[PDB]
Amino acid sequence: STLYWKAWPLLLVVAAFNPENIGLAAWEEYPTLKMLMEMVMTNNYSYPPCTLTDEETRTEMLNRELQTAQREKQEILAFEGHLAAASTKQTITESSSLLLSQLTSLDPQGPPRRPPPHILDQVKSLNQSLRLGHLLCRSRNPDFLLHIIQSMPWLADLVQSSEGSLDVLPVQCLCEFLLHDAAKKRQRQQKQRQLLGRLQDLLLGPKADEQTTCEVLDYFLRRLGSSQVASRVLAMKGLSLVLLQGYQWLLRDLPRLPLFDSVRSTTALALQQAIHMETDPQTISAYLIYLSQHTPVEEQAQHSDLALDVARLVVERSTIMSHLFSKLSPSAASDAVLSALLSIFSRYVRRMRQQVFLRWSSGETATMHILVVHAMVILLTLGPPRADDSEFQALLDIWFPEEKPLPTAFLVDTSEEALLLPDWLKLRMIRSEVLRLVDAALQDLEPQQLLLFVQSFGIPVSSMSKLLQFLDQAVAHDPQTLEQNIMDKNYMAHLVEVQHERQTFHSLLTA
Amino acid sequence: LQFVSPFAFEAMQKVDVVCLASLSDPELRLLLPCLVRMALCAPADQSQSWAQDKKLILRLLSGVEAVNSIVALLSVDFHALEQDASKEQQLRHKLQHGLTLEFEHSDSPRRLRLVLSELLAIMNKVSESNGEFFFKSSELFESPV
Repeated sequence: STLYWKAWPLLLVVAAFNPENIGLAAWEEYPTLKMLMEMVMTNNYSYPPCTLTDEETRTEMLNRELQTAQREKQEILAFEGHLAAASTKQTITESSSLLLSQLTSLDPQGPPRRPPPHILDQVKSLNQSLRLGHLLCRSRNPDFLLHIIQSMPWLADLVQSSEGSLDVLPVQCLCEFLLHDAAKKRQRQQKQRQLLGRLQDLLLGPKADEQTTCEVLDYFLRRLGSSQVASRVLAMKGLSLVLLQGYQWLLRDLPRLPLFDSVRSTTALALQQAIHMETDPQTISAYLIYLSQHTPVEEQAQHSDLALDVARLVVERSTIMSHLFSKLSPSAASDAVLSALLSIFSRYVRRMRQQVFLRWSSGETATMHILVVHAMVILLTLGPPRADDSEFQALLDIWFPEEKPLPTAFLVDTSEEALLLPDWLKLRMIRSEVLRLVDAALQDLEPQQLLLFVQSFGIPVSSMSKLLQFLDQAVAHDPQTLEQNIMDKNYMAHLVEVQHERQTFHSLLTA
Repeated sequence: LQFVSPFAFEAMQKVDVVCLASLSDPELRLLLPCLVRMALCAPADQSQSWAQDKKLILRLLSGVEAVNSIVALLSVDFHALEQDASKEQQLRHKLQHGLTLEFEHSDSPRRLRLVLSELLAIMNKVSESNGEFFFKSSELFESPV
């Protein structure tokens, strides 16, 4: 074990000084040495590696190392038992094994092994004394830093240990050092200005070609899709530096690109991913405005995926939606975002009419997704924008038509009718101020659902009056089952009185 | 950020229901969980004056869906959560998504478990820090939304 763990740093230094053949061979063949120069270039000496942020791969490789250590322990115990039976005729146990602490399995190309803490200490001392990450940064070929790039703190300290590699001929590395940068400070500012001018030439200038433009903007989009909020902020900061007044770079400067559509397809896909993963309401608003103005409508698959992604934004991020459309501060930006979403979904609905299969009362037949349908109906609850009302009225007549029944639902696989309006959605309908949505909720209600809807809050007084009327109707229809479903008569009685100051059902509760 | 006003705090401390009615929307939004705990939970006092106080608490509790959120949070099973917390504490003595994303997407019991784990980890970190001040960063607690 001691020879193995002390043998790793010598081969590490040799591979670091000769990365073309020995360094590549260590990168490809030996996972332990591969991890080792990864540690010395990251300056973050941790098992599992900081480069691999994937938790399931971390746990899988940790379990692999644990199984390898257990198998090594069993093999060492068996071999020591054989040697003891040959020499001293003694039984070898776990507490009486010297070869367990003196020996290890010789599998350098197999599974990675846990480095000892003192081994990590001397590796980090060697890295600090000899700047091996700086040597790899000077090493243009092979660029294992760019291989790992294909993560911000180890990048930052690696660059700070390698000030002299500020350019690095790959344009992905140029933008990587740009996101790092986003006497010595003045020199760094001047070199950042030169790199910004170079990238402005590479994106908007006469030398702006498709390959480098796609590489630059795809690197920005993938570091936007990176889960770290600091990474998202740095990526949007770099995008604004190269290019909602804080998002006018995306809304206005970005459409002025020479290669705008050819990058805009990938931009639309990656901003759909960033709508899935994003948290900032204003950045989400900018994303929605940009997609409403710039999504390719031509592809059916892309348009359906866009509608499904906006549906996931509406449903799964209802808290962020509430912050966007808080009734305390009705903003023109929120009005424009609501109009944009209504326009997007209205174009989508026109595309079908021109997973669950829904058929219209007019005879139109298409297969949408119930989450998308809930997204349109939640927009219907969000209500009419102050600017445009035609799209709102058209969608309202599409899903909730006047004096004619709703478009009915069926399953795609089994063709069975499905509940298009769940109980929570009907609760949203009742708490909404639209009379058509309120009445559409009011039809087909169970008495228990009526009880739950009365118990829930946030609902207007007129909807309380209608719910009271429907509860009185349920009393007149079946009082016994409703009384059986009633749990705390005094509690719902006080609730009915409180809504009264906010009759037959109250009399039933008192009886 | 908006801090709790002294008028709101003295109204809460003096439990004056007319004062709580006089307070406006955002401070009541801040003071929701205790008030809804008052209005829903089994009252220790059974006096009729407290009954009118409770119905006025309902009167002011009109208009909030975070009430239903707290209803679900109370519906989570606290005994199982407590014993799991105790076992995790004993283990500590002996997620691809971010924490905010897991808090959002995961349901109320997972939300309680994750905030409990973060609080217990910070408490253990302080107890092992022994008065040495550090900084602990959590995106859930640093996300202003």
